Amino acid sequence: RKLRRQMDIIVSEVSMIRDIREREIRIYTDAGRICRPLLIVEKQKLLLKKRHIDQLKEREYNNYSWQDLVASGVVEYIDTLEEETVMLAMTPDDLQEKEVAYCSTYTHCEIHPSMILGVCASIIPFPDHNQSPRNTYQSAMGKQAMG
Amino acid sequence: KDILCRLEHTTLRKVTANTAIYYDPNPQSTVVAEDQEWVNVYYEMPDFDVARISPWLLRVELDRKHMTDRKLTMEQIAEKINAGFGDDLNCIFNDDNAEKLVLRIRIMNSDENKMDDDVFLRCIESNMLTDMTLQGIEQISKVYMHLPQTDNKKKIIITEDGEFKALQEWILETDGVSLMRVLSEKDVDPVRTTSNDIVEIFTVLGIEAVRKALERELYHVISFDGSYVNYRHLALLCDTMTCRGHLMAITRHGVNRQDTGPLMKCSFEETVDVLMEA
Amino acid sequence: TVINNWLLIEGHTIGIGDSIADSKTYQDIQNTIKKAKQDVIEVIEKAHNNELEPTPGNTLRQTFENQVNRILNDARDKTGSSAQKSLSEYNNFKSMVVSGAKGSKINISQVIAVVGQQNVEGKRIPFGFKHRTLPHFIKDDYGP
Amino acid sequence: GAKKSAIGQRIVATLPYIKQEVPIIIVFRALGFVSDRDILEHIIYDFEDPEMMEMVKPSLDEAFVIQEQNVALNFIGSRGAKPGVTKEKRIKYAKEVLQKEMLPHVGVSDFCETKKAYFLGYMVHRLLLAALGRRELDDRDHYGNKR
Amino acid sequence: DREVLRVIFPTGDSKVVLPCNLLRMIWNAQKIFHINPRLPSDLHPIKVVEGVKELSKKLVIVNGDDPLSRQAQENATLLFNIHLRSTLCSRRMAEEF
Amino acid sequence: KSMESVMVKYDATVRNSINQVVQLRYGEDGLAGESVEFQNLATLKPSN
Amino acid sequence: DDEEETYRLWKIRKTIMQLCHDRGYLVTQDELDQTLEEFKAQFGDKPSEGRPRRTDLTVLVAHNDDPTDQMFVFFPEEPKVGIKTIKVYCQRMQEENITRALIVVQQGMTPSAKQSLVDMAPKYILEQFLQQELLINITEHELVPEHVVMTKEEVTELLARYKLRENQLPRIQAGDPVARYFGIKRGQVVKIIRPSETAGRYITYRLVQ
Amino acid sequence: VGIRFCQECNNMLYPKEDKENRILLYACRNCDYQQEADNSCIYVNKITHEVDELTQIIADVSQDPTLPRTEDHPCQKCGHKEAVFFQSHSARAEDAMRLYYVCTAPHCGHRWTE
Ligand SMILES: [Zn+2]
Ligand SMILES: [Zn+2]
Repeated sequence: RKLRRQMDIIVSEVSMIRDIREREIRIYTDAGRICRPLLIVEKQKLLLKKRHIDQLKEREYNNYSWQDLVASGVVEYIDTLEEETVMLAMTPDDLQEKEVAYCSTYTHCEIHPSMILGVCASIIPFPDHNQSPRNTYQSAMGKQAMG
Repeated sequence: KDILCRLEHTTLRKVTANTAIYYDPNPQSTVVAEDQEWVNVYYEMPDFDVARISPWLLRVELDRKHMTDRKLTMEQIAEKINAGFGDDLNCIFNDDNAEKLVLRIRIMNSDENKMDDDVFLRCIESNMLTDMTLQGIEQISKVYMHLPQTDNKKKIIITEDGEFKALQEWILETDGVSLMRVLSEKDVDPVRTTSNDIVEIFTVLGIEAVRKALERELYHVISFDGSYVNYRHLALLCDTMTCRGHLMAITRHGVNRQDTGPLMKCSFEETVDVLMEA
Repeated sequence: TVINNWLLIEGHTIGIGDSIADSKTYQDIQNTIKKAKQDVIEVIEKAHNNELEPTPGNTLRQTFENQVNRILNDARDKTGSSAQKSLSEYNNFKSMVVSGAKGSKINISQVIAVVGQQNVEGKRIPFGFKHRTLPHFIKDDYGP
Repeated sequence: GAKKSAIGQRIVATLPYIKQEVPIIIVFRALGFVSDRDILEHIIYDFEDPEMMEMVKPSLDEAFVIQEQNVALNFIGSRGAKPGVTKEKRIKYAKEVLQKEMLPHVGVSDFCETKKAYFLGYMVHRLLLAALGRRELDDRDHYGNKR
Repeated sequence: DREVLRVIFPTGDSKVVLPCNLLRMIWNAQKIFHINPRLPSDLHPIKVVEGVKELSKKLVIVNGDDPLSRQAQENATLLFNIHLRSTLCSRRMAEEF
Repeated sequence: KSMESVMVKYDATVRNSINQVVQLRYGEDGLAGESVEFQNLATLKPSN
Repeated sequence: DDEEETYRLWKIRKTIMQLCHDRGYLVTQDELDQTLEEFKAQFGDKPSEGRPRRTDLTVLVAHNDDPTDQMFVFFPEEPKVGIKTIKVYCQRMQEENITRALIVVQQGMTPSAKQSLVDMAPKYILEQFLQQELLINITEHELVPEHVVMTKEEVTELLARYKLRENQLPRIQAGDPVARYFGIKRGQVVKIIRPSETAGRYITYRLVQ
Repeated sequence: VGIRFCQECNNMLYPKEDKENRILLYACRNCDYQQEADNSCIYVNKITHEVDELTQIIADVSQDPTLPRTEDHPCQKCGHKEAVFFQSHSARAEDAMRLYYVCTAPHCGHRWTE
């Protein structure tokens, strides 16, 4: 994990999966693996700090970009196989904050839960207040609209 | 529940906990320590096995809860094995007082006095676990028992005053179809008992019973969601499916069984081939 | 024709105001859902401590799922009825349901009180992940 | 059957470019592992587990007759899609099939038989766990199994 | 007729689908002729008994004087005639209708 | 396909194209489905 | 089990008496209503290896219309009826000059014997009934409606009234469980009477074919 | 239950009986080799198979971050308050709701069920 987060020998898209029960470590480097970026959480804290946000705010005239977040080890890509071994927090402000100890071993956090949606479902306003089939119908209608 | 046991198919596998093919050369001295205590009780006056006995032994443990749940005791299991295998096997079983129920099996003495003395036990052990039947009716995997809370499954009788009273009776539904066997079973209503398999009804009761059963099956599916269809539509379909006296499938398998003109057969399918024959 | 022209005077609409409920009604719904979750937690504790006795015709897993589902099914009904009673005579959700024109009691309750249990093939959401429905839960989490 | 249900359930292998499957132990014999202990060492990694040992008993009996690597290779070659004219050519064809067609991702070099035996034993080991109920069956819908 | 209905409907479900709605027809008759339920009725009970008997003959589903036709005619309109006789009985015509 | 030709003939029987008798009277009562409607038998439920 | 075997044999006798009575043969009312205790008490011993022999259980009945006409019901003790056992029964019919005979079967009937019955079918009518079938009277099942075998005089009137051909009636297979119950051959017509929820009663006619 | 392998060709040893002495012998096939059997049981299968899950449980699971952890069940071996609990969730059980606990203290893989 350390090498991948430092991007030393292991590229970002390499997924390492440990099946603790089965005593197997599976490393996958081939193509075709679907992955998404997730914020790394250590000791119930985000590795993403205000300094990272400040640098991103001056994205231009600063040369700071998304790749520096990956290089800094603050965010990493997780594929579906690795996601089975990941303890994921939906939000930092609520899940890993001190409270009734539902879970104290979060390993990752969502950047935003709304990124689960695709292009056409991402224009629906308040899609969480609609019946799910109606969100599916709009994704179809949005591709037939005029503009 | 007693009637349920006589219907649900129970085999030795269901009631048996574990089985071990112990060598046990000398019956007097048993390899298993605890087994020795009660074995000697059956060996003071051995009968039909004094001449010879197979060196190999087969010890099977019977689950207590399953035996009581099925109302099965140590006796009929030994009788059933002996009855099924005749004199081929000699069965010795312990007493119910012991926390563990045991049943020692050995091959006949006459054969001892051709396939294999050791492998044959495995063939018997596997054969007895599944093929052998303790009590029940084959093809009926599971039987459920419940009291109906709906009038249709309830029993309705006319009282002395002439009113309709719906009694709460126990009704058993099975996961398999053996209508002839179940119907003949004692203490089983030979009138109301029925099946959802049209073929089973056809071969047991007849075409007219199928006509009525098909009505009820067709009505049940239609009325499941609360919808209603006029009876005359239900009757007409069930009449056309049984008009010719045998189960008339609406598929091309049963449609083709119908007798019609050459052009009608073309409309169904296989148009070109039919016309050549005509 | 006659009532389509009287409706020009009476008018009929539906809006956000019809989807709201009283703060007292919201409190009642919250209490029911809070208690229903606690009831499911107790059923989980009984199963975890091997204090749950399977019912006839069902295995332990089926018994637990039946007990959990009825608790959550009852909670949805209890909150659904509570939300319906809060509706006024003027509520337009109720007017369309009462006349039978469109919608039902379940639609009103879902809009106002609780959407309820989601089922796939007649059962609760399966553990598609390894003993998890989503990576955001702990393994073997049978809570609502 | 009388003896069918006595041995139990036996494991076969459907290798590419073979019309009909072959007993699993035969494939191990062809790969160069003759003795039962050597074959089982690649399948059962913990000999203290009686449950696993019993599952392979019927497979061993099925391939009891074949006791030499060349005999096993001829059996594999005999069932090849293009049976050899003579016994010697059958062995060469079977060797080529296992060399390249069988588990190619493990290797294609002439000295990769040991690696292919371990993975093939792992495939058998995984099958036994599924048969024994120790590991859950793989989900086709699980999207980390997809590419 | 009551005993026959019991055989036809052992479950005791009285709802049935029949051609003519007699309860509404009686209700229509009450309104058309301004029947006063409070006052005594001038309808002779025998006219009710005789009237239904004549009516039953007119409601023909299978026509024919032979025994085969008569039995089929009796069967075809059996359920309706039981309903007709019980609805248009003399007692009800004089008590409630 | 099977029921296309089933028809109420002029003798009031229900027959198919082959002219075989499917029902002696349509719906066993010789009535059409439009006019009938639900009613209650008054003498069935009550006591003696 | 020996104890339940007498109960089993009693059921077949009860069904046969009901079967014979339905066919029109003379069966006494008390004979039809024969309780299990009466069947056991009338004989009174252990059934198996005891007093009941399937040859002993054989019964003779006579048609009500024609007293001379009679039917034989033969129960074979062997699990499977053989050719010789069938040959024994046919000779028995010759001695009593009984055209119709009913044969019960315990577990199965020899495939060779099946063709033998057809060969002798014209001179003598023989029917084979499995013991399992007769354990229950299907005619008493709710699904099964009342079946009445129509006489040729009735059938002729039926066709004349409806101006029908025999081919235009609904059909019932001669192997139908109810058809075998009444022993009706091809060309016979069955009058089925069943309740109707639209009409109350409905009579159906099925040609045996 | 014990599986024995030949000492000459490392092949399976199968049970065999010598009528001369009437003693179980594990005789190698295609090896004319025999051994003195001692267990006296050649075959045993448990239909109920009440196999303890604790034996199957691996102590390494305590490192899984996706498992729940409870402080209310201290480890008996060492007294560590924290423990990781889970269900077997393995087929052939038919009822998998009881919790198995594994001590989270490193080097102490104690496993227990309540
Ligand atoms: Zn050896
Ligand atoms: Zn510890």
